[PDB]
Amino acid sequence: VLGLMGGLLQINPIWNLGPYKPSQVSAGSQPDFYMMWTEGLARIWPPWEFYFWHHTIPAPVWVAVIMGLVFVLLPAYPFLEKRFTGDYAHHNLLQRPRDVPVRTAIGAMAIAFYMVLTLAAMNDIIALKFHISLNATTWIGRIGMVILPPFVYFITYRWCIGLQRSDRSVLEHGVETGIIKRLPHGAYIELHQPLGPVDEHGHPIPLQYQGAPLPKRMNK
Amino acid sequence: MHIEARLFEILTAFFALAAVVYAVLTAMFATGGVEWAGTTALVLTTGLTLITGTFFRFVARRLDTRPEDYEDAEISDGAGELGFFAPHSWWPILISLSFSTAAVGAALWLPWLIAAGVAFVITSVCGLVFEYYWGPEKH
Amino acid sequence: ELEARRPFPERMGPKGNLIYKLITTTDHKLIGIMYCVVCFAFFLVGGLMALFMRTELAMPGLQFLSNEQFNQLFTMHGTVMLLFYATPIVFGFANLVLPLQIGAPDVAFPRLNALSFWLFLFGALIAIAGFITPGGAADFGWTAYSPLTDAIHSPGAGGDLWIMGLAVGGLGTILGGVNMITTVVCMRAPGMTMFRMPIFTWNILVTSILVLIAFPILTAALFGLAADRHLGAHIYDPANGGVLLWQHLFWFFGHPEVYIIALPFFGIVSEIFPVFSRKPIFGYTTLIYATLAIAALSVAVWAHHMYATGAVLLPFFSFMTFLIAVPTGIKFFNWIGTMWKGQLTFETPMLFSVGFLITFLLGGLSGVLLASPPLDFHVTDSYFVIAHFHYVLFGTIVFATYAGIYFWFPKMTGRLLDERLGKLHFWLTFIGFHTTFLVQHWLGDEGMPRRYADYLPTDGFTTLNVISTVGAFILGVSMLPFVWNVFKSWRYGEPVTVDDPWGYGNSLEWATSCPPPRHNFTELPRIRSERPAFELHYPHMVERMRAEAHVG
Amino acid sequence: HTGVDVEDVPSAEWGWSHMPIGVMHIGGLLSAAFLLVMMRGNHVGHVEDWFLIGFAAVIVALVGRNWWLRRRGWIR
Amino acid sequence: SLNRPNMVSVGTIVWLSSELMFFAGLFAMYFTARAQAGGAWPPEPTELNLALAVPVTLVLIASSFTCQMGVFAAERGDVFGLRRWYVITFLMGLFFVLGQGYEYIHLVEHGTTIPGSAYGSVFYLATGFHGLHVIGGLVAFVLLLARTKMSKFTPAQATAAIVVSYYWHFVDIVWIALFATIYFVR
Amino acid sequence: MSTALTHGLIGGVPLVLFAVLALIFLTRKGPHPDTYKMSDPWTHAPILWAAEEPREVVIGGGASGKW
Amino acid sequence: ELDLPYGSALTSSGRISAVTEPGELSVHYPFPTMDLVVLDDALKYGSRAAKARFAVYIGPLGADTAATAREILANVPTPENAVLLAVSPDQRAIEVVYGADVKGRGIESAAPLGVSAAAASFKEGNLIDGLISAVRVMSAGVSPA
Ligand code: HEA
Ligand code: HEA
Ligand SMILES: [Cu+2]
Repeated sequence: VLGLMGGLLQINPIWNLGPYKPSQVSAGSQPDFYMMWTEGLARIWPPWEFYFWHHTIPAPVWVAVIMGLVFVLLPAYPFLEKRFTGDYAHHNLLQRPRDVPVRTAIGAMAIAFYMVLTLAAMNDIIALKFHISLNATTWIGRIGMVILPPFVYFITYRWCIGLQRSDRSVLEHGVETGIIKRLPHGAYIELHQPLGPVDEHGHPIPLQYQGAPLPKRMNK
Repeated sequence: MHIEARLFEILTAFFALAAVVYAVLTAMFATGGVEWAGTTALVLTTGLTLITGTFFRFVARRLDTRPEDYEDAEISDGAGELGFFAPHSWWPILISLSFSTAAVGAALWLPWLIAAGVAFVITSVCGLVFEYYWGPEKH
Repeated sequence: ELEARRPFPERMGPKGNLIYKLITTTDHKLIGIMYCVVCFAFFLVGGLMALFMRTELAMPGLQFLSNEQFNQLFTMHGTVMLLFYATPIVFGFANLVLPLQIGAPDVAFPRLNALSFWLFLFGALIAIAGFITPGGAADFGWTAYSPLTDAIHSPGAGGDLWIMGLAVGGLGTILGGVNMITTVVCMRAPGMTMFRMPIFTWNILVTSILVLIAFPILTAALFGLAADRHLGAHIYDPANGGVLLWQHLFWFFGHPEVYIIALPFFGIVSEIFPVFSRKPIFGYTTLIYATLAIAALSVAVWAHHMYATGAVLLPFFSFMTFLIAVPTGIKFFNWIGTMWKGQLTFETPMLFSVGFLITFLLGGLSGVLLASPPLDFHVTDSYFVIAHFHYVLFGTIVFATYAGIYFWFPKMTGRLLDERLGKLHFWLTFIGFHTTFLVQHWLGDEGMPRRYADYLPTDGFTTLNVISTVGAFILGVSMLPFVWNVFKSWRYGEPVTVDDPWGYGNSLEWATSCPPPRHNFTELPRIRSERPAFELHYPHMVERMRAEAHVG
Repeated sequence: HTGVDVEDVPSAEWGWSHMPIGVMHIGGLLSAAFLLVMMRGNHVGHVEDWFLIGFAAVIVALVGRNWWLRRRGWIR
Repeated sequence: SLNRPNMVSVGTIVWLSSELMFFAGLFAMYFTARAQAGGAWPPEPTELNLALAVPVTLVLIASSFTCQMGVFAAERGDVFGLRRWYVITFLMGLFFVLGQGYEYIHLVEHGTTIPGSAYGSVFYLATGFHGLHVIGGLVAFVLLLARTKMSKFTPAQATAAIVVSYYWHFVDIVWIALFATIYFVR
Repeated sequence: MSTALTHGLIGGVPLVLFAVLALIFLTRKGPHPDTYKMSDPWTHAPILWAAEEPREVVIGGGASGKW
Repeated sequence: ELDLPYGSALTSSGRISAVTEPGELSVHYPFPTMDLVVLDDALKYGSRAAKARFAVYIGPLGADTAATAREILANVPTPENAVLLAVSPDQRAIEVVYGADVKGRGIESAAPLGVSAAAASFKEGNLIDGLISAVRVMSAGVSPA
């Protein structure tokens, strides 16, 4: 795959550019996609400086401390989670992301924040190709940086619990087959299919959840 | 089915009449002759209703009475097993997202977005068609 | 024997009960609810645009708007209100109560249903998202006349989004129509023939046929227009017959559209009247034939919108519109006959239906007045036309939709909407509407054409605009009681523990539990007429229904 | 775990499933304050502060509704 | 119960009628702007090579019979005949659309373009949409063959085969109409 | 026409009309039965309300009191 | 072969299909809605924290009151694991009944407390209010098992 896409797609054509000279510049000045969040954070951070006696604290200091805070909060997460939840046992079996709603919501919020910061770095390209104002994109990023993470958190929490309920329903009843009958006194039933034993009158006895995925389609 | 075919035959008769009348009334009495834009729409709406009515007519002639078409009937007649009605599926929203991507890529003239949208539409439609036919995994 | 119950049904439901069921659903009831909610959101957006228009149109002079912004406002108002609120609300009511009325467990193709809904939503969102463009949304009319929507004139990036959003929405509508026709034809109860099904179902079938006839030609025209805008395709140049070609195509699409959004609401009111009149529907087969006649005639009158171009055969279209005026008259007379000598009780659905009757009569009178060429030679492209189609549109969609909501809210929820709030809502709506649109006849008879952003004080008609904007603000305030009533009555509100909360019901939907189960039915009754639930709940009435069914 | 009930979250003993509500309330208040202060250094325009104040008011209204409804026993 | 008149058949029929209305719109576009250009209404730089328009029409007509043989073999429960006939149909439909592309190239080479003329516009826009419909039909063929490969043959597969078959018949006859209008009437 | 009075009417007529209509309609009696007051006898049918919470005749105890 | 009072009809199943005239309700409870809701979340959340159905009865007990109360308790879905509270506002009598399965969980140390709270709240003329108080205290008393 790497050979194919290194032969067929072009990356960094330095000859179209020129040698570096401190007097000339161009319009697309982005770094590779793993520093775009740093660039976007520098773009959408407001101009807050402090001037006191004989000194000056400029704006990019903010970018510096935020970057450092991210790089410090990444390696220290397991200890934070074990301090907050209070669970210190050995674990060798993994969790499905739908069984831990709070951590999944935290992760989705962080990913949304990262995506906002990365898209705020291609302001020029977005505003040029898609006809949007430039100041509009700056303010969109500046406000999204605050209102998108919590919205994503809320939706992800509710979505995880919905998935849990969908699992419990197929545990209680059987797998829906999609076949309909008419039951001579004009009633419509849907012909479930049990996953275990059955009682005297044909209804399956409910199973217990065991942390493993359950089938939902009859053809699987 | 006998009444649906009759409905479509009525509609086709009226549409053909109107098309011919409009054509021959604009051949004369008009500024530039035949109008050529309403005439076409009228003949081809006639053809639409004609196709549908003819299909219904053949299916009716090739069929025995049905509890729906039949009066005099009781609910014990239709007692049986209906077809297969799909329960929950999430592919429609992905199909719509792909088609919307292609459409917005056609609005603003962006060929790469159109290509991506077409690829996504092919992928989503393939997923929808194969959903209840994939077998168990082979390991 | 005692039997255990609850002090009050549950208000909301568990956490995580809806969001995932919303994405993977395939049952028609949830999809109908989604239809209704999003269509009302779009209604609010369009109404806000209309209020901006009114508050500018009062007080001569450009106080806070511009010419470009005014043009964009009326364009987007017309587009939203006609294509993103009415055409989908039709399928909302269809998905709600058609399978219940024919006695079926589901629609024919259950995934095509969700596909249609999502296509509608995303096409609407695409078309609306032209306001975030620095140039603005589309600025031509709602109708997009022939050379004004070219590439030279109207060069912005809002027209492209307009065209593509309309294309996507049209695809969704075509799929919905296919599904509805197939469902009404194939899936049906084992006892009811096609001359026993309710009138709402017949209107929906006919409307679906019209949709299949109308929308593909609009998609063809729009693809031609996009080709002309992005490739310079010489399709609509005035050098060829390009100016009248577009008008012919567009109006051949656009008149069947208004009849599409008109017929099912005729069905709704014809279905509400007998329940509150305590009588059968007057002239069943007559109403069916009138519907078929309107359907057949609606496609051969498209050119009564092009009188002032001097390029059409006037007697043909004038005579045939005069002809289409008749079946609506027989329909009206059948409604009045169904109300004749009954036992009337005016709850909110009946009240809204009577309002519909009055308003639609006035609008249709003005329309048949408009149908003669020598009079359209003066009143066309003026505010007389605006008053006319606002009467018909409002009286049909708004009033019949509120009637349908107040009628079928229990059958889909299990609660009852408040009645004092309903009466307040109705009276506010009625007064505000008749005070905002009545003076526009006079306002347009004397010279004041449509689509003007400004006028001079030396001209007349500066008080009539003030009266109209006062009425528009009354209409705008009239929406708070409705949304408050729906917000409160969905969770609280008197529960319904019986079938048929409006006694003397029909149509086989009032014979199943008030919130219907999944697959809609636990048992069916024996079907012998078009009022099966009435004969089920009152078995001592069939002898009297068969004996005196022909006096008249 | 700290505790929620299984009828609310079915998988409550398989993973972290509860976050205190004061965190969310005060976080919403802090985000509203951030949006409000973000209009310091007014750079020749007021189309933006309308949006800022609108979003801040909506956030404060949501937080206030939730707090008031929980205080009166209408939620749990 | 199962109410023998099939459901997929009714759906496909009504949708095919709607698509016919779409092509009606395109035809109405073409006929106007032909009553305007007087005399030699195909301008001089265009000459329709008939020596290549006939072979592709005949291969499409033969593909119709191939598809019909396929559905015949389908209605009785054997899949390999279906597969063979549908592979043949796919091959010759691909050949048809390749020939059409070759004509487009040789026509734009020394003559008509979309922005160059009005006849060029109506011609390209009337034939390219039909080409797109043909390509959609090919994709449908591929998907149907894969679905027959991946599980057991039941009546549902037969219904899918039938509906795809007569969709293809529709596209074939509408091409017959387009060709007879463009090349012979002029 | 006297911009002040134009704005005044546009802002005042709708809300005034809302007020009169609300005082006319929202002050009536609803269909809800009026509350039962224990000074008077009890005529309603017997009432039994369960809890429904845990999904799926020997007495263990008892108590009493008469106000 | 019953009366089916003017609108009810027995279907092909055992289900009854009743109707109502356009201008009435189908509950007729002589209490406000905003107290029914409070009694309901009391009855639900107190039954969650105790693993025992809580019931409430208000009709008459025109016999040996404890006899009739234990006659009524056989109508709860799982009577053996259930707690009933009976009240007769005419005879002014309070009765609390248990089940055999719910015992040894701190019940009789809580039944007289609930009875006393219900009486002390009834002595002013608060029916639903005293019912709520009694259900609260008894549910807080009983332990899950
Ligand atoms: C939803 C609905 C809707 C409906 C139902 C109608 C109904 C009718 N419309 Fe209307 N119309 C529009 C929406 C609608 N219209 C719109 C949106 C426009 C223009 C939009 C645009 O240009 O931008 C428009 C424009 C429009 C025009 C052209 C305006 C122009 O000059 O630009 C004309 C006339 O040609 C017309 C005629 C009619 C007629 C004859 C009917 C008839 O259907 C109505 C007949 C009705 C009756 C109620 C009769 C009542 C019957 C009896 C009581 C018997 C009475 C008998 C006698 C008097 C003979 N309409
Ligand atoms: C189905 C349709 C429909 C509906 C309902 C309406 C509704 C209204 N219309 Fe519209 N109208 C058209 C269809 C419709 N219209 C069409 C087709 C045209 C001409 C098209 C064109 O020329 O191109 C038109 C044109 C048109 C004009 C003239 C434009 C021009 O100059 O030519 C005017 C005003 O005079 C007008 C007014 C109104 C008013 C006052 C309402 C009132 O009914 C609406 C009252 C509504 C509300 C106020 C909503 C309430 C809003 C709030 C509560 C704000 C809340 C906000 C948020 C929560 C977001 N309409
Ligand atoms: Cu006109």
